[PDB]
Amino acid sequence: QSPEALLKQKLDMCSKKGDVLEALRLYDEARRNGVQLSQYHYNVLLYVCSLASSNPGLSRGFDIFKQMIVDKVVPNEATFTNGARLAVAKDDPEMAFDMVKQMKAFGIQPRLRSYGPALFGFCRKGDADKAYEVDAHMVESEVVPEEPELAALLKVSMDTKNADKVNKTLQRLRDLVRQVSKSTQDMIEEWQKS
RNA sequence: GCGGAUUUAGCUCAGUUGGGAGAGCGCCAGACUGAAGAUCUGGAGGUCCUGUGUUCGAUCCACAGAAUUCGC
Repeated sequence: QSPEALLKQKLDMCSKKGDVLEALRLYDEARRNGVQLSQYHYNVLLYVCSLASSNPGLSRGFDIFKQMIVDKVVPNEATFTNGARLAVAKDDPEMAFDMVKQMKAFGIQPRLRSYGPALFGFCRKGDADKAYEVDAHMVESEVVPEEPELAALLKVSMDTKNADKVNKTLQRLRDLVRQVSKSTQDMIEEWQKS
């Protein structure tokens, strides 16, 4: 059995269990012995570093990120997605938005889960103008949102007293999801009677 | 036309709360035997039907299509 295969199996259990420390240790042990690190290994690595709840692997996540580009292993879509999760954990939604701008330069098509960290991060910060900048990027990427993303765009426009954006974000909300969750449903009728 | 079931090795089929899937038979070799069956050991053998998705990761989860099949 190859040491590169042995590394993947035990890295798999790290992501299954959440063992950030064993993932970080297995990676340095694999790097000391010159084990070839795959794109699969790096993304499982950046995944456990991006898990949120304080994290030890939060600061290491970018050290590992810088190592794969200098190792010149080709990134995936999950690479910049998990990289964007790292950026928003350090309270930098602009960087998470910069990660989804880089993937398009590599010919990588973003998915809905790629815009999550930047969109939700900009909405928590309150900056609606940057939230719309993310949403505009999605519609140009032909990535259609769903209720968590649309309700986030809904609230931030209500929080900034932006009645026009509330109306046409609600429009798309009415064509995309038919059964709206209770949390978002109450949010809409509170603003409609206000 | 409608609804359900099935799709995994050359054949019959397992396996399931997701992290390189096996069995039985067959095929080839070993072993054994004068020789052969049998018994036993090993090996080769896969687009896990197709597309789109969810996921860090899909044979397994979602949707659609195709084929097979049962009832209307």
